[PDB]
Amino acid sequence: MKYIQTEQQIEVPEGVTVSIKSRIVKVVGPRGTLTKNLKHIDVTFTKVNNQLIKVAVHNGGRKHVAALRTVKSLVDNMITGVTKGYKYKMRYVYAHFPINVNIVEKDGAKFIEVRNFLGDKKIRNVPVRDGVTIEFSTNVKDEIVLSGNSVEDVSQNAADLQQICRVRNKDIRKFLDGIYVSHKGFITEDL
Amino acid sequence: AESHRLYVKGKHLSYQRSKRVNNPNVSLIKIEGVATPQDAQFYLGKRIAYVYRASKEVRGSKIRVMWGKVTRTHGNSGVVRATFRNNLPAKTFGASVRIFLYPSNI
Amino acid sequence: MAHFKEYQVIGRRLPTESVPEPKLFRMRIFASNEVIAKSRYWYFLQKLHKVKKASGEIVSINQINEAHPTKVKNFGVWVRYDSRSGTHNMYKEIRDVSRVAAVETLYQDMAARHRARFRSIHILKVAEIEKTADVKRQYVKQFLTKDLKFPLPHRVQKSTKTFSYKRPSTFY
Amino acid sequence: VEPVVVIDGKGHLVGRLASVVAKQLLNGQKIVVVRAEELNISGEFFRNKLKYHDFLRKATAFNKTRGPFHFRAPSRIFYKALRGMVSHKTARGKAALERLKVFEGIPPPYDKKKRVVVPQALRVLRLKPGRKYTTLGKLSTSVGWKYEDVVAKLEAKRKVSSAEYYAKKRAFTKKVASANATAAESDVAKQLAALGY
Amino acid sequence: STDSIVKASNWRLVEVGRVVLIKKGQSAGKLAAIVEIIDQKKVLIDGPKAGVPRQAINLGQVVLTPLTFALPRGARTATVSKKWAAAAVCEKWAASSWAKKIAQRERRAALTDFERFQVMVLRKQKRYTVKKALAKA
RNA sequence: CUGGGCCAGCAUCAGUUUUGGUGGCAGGAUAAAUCCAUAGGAAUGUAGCUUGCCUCGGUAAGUAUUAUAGCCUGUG
RNA sequence: AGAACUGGCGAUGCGGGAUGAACCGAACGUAGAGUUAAGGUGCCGGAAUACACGCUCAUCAGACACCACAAAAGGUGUUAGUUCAUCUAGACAGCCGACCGGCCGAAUGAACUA
RNA sequence: UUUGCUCCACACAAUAUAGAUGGAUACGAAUAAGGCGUCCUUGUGGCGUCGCUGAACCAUAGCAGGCUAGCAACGGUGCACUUGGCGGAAAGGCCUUGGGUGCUUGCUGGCGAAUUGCAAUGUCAUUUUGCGUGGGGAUAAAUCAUUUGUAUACGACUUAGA
Ligand SMILES: [Mg+2]
Ligand SMILES: [Mg+2]
Ligand SMILES: [Mg+2]
Ligand SMILES: [Mg+2]
Ligand SMILES: [Mg+2]
Ligand SMILES: [Mg+2]
Ligand SMILES: [Mg+2]
Ligand SMILES: [Mg+2]
Ligand SMILES: [Mg+2]
Ligand SMILES: [Mg+2]
Ligand SMILES: [Mg+2]
Ligand SMILES: [Mg+2]
Ligand SMILES: [Mg+2]
Ligand SMILES: [Mg+2]
Ligand SMILES: [Mg+2]
Ligand SMILES: [Mg+2]
Ligand SMILES: [Mg+2]
Ligand SMILES: [Mg+2]
Ligand SMILES: [Mg+2]
Ligand SMILES: [Mg+2]
Ligand SMILES: [Mg+2]
Ligand SMILES: [Mg+2]
Ligand SMILES: [Mg+2]
Ligand SMILES: [Mg+2]
Ligand SMILES: [Mg+2]
Ligand SMILES: [Mg+2]
Ligand SMILES: [Mg+2]
Ligand SMILES: [Mg+2]
Ligand SMILES: [Mg+2]
Ligand SMILES: [Mg+2]
Ligand SMILES: [Mg+2]
Ligand SMILES: [Mg+2]
Ligand SMILES: [Mg+2]
Ligand SMILES: [Mg+2]
Ligand SMILES: [Mg+2]
Ligand SMILES: [Mg+2]
Ligand SMILES: [Mg+2]
Ligand SMILES: [Mg+2]
Ligand SMILES: [Mg+2]
Ligand SMILES: [Mg+2]
Ligand SMILES: [Mg+2]
Ligand SMILES: [Mg+2]
Ligand SMILES: [Mg+2]
Ligand SMILES: [Mg+2]
Ligand SMILES: [Mg+2]
Ligand SMILES: [Mg+2]
Ligand SMILES: [Mg+2]
Ligand SMILES: [Mg+2]
Ligand SMILES: [Mg+2]
Ligand SMILES: [Mg+2]
Ligand SMILES: [Mg+2]
Ligand SMILES: [Mg+2]
Ligand SMILES: [Mg+2]
Ligand SMILES: [Mg+2]
Ligand SMILES: [Mg+2]
Ligand SMILES: [Mg+2]
Ligand SMILES: [Mg+2]
Ligand SMILES: [Mg+2]
Ligand SMILES: [Mg+2]
Ligand SMILES: [Mg+2]
Ligand SMILES: [Mg+2]
Ligand SMILES: [Mg+2]
Ligand SMILES: [Mg+2]
Ligand SMILES: [Mg+2]
Ligand SMILES: [Mg+2]
Ligand SMILES: [Mg+2]
Ligand SMILES: [Mg+2]
Ligand SMILES: [Mg+2]
Ligand SMILES: [Mg+2]
Repeated sequence: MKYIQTEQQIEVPEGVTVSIKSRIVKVVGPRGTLTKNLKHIDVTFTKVNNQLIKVAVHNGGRKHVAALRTVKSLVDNMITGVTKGYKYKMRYVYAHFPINVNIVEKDGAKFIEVRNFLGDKKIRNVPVRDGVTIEFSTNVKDEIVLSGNSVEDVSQNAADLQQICRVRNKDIRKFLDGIYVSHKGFITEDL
Repeated sequence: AESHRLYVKGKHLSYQRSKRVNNPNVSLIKIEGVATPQDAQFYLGKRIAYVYRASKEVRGSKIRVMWGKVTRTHGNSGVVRATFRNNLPAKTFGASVRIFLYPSNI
Repeated sequence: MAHFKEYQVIGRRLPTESVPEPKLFRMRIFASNEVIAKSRYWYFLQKLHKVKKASGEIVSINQINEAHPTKVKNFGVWVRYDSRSGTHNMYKEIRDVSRVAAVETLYQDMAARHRARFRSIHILKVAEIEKTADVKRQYVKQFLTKDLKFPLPHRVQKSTKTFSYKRPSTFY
Repeated sequence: VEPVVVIDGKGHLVGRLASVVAKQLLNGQKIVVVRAEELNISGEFFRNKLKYHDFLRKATAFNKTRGPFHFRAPSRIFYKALRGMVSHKTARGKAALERLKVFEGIPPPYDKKKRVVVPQALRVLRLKPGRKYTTLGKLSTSVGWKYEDVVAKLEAKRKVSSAEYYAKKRAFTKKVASANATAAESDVAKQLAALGY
Repeated sequence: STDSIVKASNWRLVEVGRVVLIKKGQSAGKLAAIVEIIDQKKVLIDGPKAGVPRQAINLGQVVLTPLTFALPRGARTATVSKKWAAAAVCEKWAASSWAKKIAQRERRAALTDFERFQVMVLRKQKRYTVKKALAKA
């Protein structure tokens, strides 16, 4: 029915800059600076004050309006990541063969290495995505925390690892071997 | 001076035609600046000339001219129908034609 | 059924030696002219009483102009219409400056989203929405809010010259 | 009006640019199209790709050599749409197509020539926002056009020189309006505006 | 800086008391004002001073101008004509390059042949002054 | 240098026709509207007024029917 | 395959349906001018890339009688509509101390139709 | 081996023209955004301004644009040279110096135009090619026959011979 105005707001915490021009969003914060290219959605950004920005969609359809809120969520996560940051945790679960995970570099590369998965002689390697950092845990067995200011890069780089060991040719209900994302959270503001 | 033109530039587009059958006895002309049949009514009645070159001479010159008058208006875009003493060669499609200012009712 | 007029059409059964002075009946008919409206009248009356046009006569036909034609109104519209597999009733709301303009946009909407041609539509009732807040359909409510302002983004200006010498802009 | 009209293909819509160019030729207007790789087609890349593959499917069975010829480059992808709208198997149409040139990128004669735009074929003016549209060169390269990067490489280089040209050009129009100052207040000025200039 | 800058494209709004220029009509070329809104397309205009009647117009045949003036929703022709002139919209309009250009071209297209002549005689004289004083500093 | 024959332009007409500008009339709810006057009314409630705001710029609540905005409805 | 009535084809060109015995329009001496039918008016192609309100995004969309096919059955795609139930005796989401209460302040839930 | 060859000059007769007639007048990019002016820590920066069409800009007066005398400019423009740069996407064009020379409607004078008879007639462009003259520059191959077999039905292929 084409609603004539629908808008959403973006909280802009103290000590964070948000610069948006030609629909190219830059977010500068304590953790760093992130950008995003929103040119692929018609939307209108208004800055009401240094703590508040609105995203409006004029005379939008149901599908156009749907893109509004997710613009807000996308800018929001850009903000929370440049401040609190994101932390993704995983757990190797293996019934018999210990999953051997390390960090390895080839020509200034830094890929995650996976050895002995389900008894494999193959060596799986997931590139460590840029800007996301990998550290294994001391106090929990089989952890490998992945952390960064981009949810999108940390989540995928996690799921790159998660998928690379998928147990083909066996019953998946029986063979639960793999590395699965245990916890999604933040760097700071606890976890 | 630098420009001697006493006529309006034109173009010979097509004969008068239906989809499958044409009528060489009438020609359709596009006139510069004429975008509506309103405007084309000004040029109704005016003299047109198609100017062409040859090998043999008529008087001292290899240049010859086919003469015709703007007859009625064609369609909504300011095209004009026209009829020439002898029909235009039909190779002439897409060739310039010259629409003069006379007979003048200004 | 083209560009619309309202008609008071008054007609009656023919008088008989038995019954002189049979009762007059009036319909408001939205049509494009008097020939359709007169015909439109008998269509419904033959759907209501026992009369033909042959058996009856038309007493009067008069056009009805809008009383406040520059006043914006909210209209209720009650419509019966046949669909492909059945015939059903509807309430729609139309916001316009007359009943004609509203019936004019009524038939388009019934053509656009329900594929309903004129012949398959009966207009049961059309009346003005007395207050606001009695307005049901939300697509009307949007324009009822206080101090209502909106932009018209992406301006596309019809050209005339078929070639233009600069990259155009939509800025409005 | 003008002997030759250069059209910047960029941000136009194939079928509508073809339609207007064809009439020009049939009406005697010499035309050249530049930057055909920045031309657009409505519909998302996958569609307009698959569409090409159907075209690619058809060839004369006994000899693929006489079958429909599948030209990859954007200029040719364009010319097909255009030649399809001209009656090209006759002498007239042949002549009309001779009035047309098409280039990817913008080659030397035309690189310093003024280029126009055809609003009713223009994408932004025509297509509704949110509708997806393909870029010709990118589709052209997915079907085997080999020249995309070179065109781009030379396009970037050309854009540099054109930038600097425009830098001088503007700076002069500065120094033309600078020295125009005193005459902007002159008496011949007021004389002229009286009649509208 | 930390100023969180955002470029919000600022549109002429459909609203009450937006003054508006009719493109096509017997009322074409005239200014008018938006008395009330109907929907995304139709609005209610009154042009009282310029001669534009009161009527429902499609937003298509009108072009929004940058000018607004305070008007209450639905005001009858009378009070429109008051707050209009009370706001001096006609006076603001003509001060705009937009308005001034529409005049300028009308003058040009009004010129006669002798006036067309005089323009060139003047332009050549203005050309000499410039081309001489260009080659200054 | 003039005849007749031919061809062309313009004018004045004739027949067919096409496309403008413009005048005077008739009907209607003797158009309905604007506009004017008279009675009334409401809220997408204008001015005021209590309420707490107050960085006294903002003030959103409660009142409040023309007041420092207006509108609707009837009648004429 | 076989009857009824009329109209046709055959025996008949013409304009339209690209193409075509039979459809639509119209029936035909030689010509000029005007106007139209059926059908059309982006380009091929004569004729508005005309005006207007909506709908439709299809990883074979669709595009016009005869006519050159698709059905049952499904769709939390989107659009309008119906019915019943809840809701200013303040519900439904949401935050705040199954159920209840505070703030909010107008809708909500289900089954349907095309 | 009869006349050669090519380049340049401006010179006559032929020759053909999908169609000269004031001028194809160069940012890039975006469109839910930009252009320009300005400002400067040169920025996703500030201030100002514009659009709403090229309905622009430049050019445009003088026997198809004649003859002649001056004023004010120190400019504008044409052509024939000249100094440098930049251009490889098909650059074969763009910017530049330097003088020489022709005009200039920026402005002021003095003459001419007719009878081409009330419109039909009109500026000559622009391609190839042939005679010619005036000087510049250059002085080959290939095929046949013969010959090889890395080739071959015939042509063709590939070698060899002053
Ligand atoms: Mg990613
Ligand atoms: Mg198994
Ligand atoms: Mg399995
Ligand atoms: Mg004849
Ligand atoms: Mg004849
Ligand atoms: Mg005559
Ligand atoms: Mg003859
Ligand atoms: Mg004859
Ligand atoms: Mg009538
Ligand atoms: Mg009964
Ligand atoms: Mg009812
Ligand atoms: Mg039913
Ligand atoms: Mg109801
Ligand atoms: Mg509706
Ligand atoms: Mg029915
Ligand atoms: Mg335009
Ligand atoms: Mg332009
Ligand atoms: Mg351009
Ligand atoms: Mg294709
Ligand atoms: Mg052929
Ligand atoms: Mg080419
Ligand atoms: Mg290949
Ligand atoms: Mg292939
Ligand atoms: Mg609507
Ligand atoms: Mg007559
Ligand atoms: Mg009267
Ligand atoms: Mg009074
Ligand atoms: Mg108050
Ligand atoms: Mg009062
Ligand atoms: Mg009000
Ligand atoms: Mg009254
Ligand atoms: Mg049978
Ligand atoms: Mg029977
Ligand atoms: Mg029949
Ligand atoms: Mg017969
Ligand atoms: Mg027949
Ligand atoms: Mg036929
Ligand atoms: Mg057919
Ligand atoms: Mg047929
Ligand atoms: Mg029939
Ligand atoms: Mg074709
Ligand atoms: Mg056409
Ligand atoms: Mg139809
Ligand atoms: Mg079909
Ligand atoms: Mg079949
Ligand atoms: Mg189906
Ligand atoms: Mg179904
Ligand atoms: Mg459905
Ligand atoms: Mg359901
Ligand atoms: Mg639903
Ligand atoms: Mg209720
Ligand atoms: Mg909710
Ligand atoms: Mg419901
Ligand atoms: Mg020789
Ligand atoms: Mg030849
Ligand atoms: Mg900068
Ligand atoms: Mg700006
Ligand atoms: Mg300009
Ligand atoms: Mg002199
Ligand atoms: Mg000098
Ligand atoms: Mg000189
Ligand atoms: Mg010079
Ligand atoms: Mg070339
Ligand atoms: Mg060269
Ligand atoms: Mg060379
Ligand atoms: Mg010089
Ligand atoms: Mg042998
Ligand atoms: Mg052998
Ligand atoms: Mg042999």
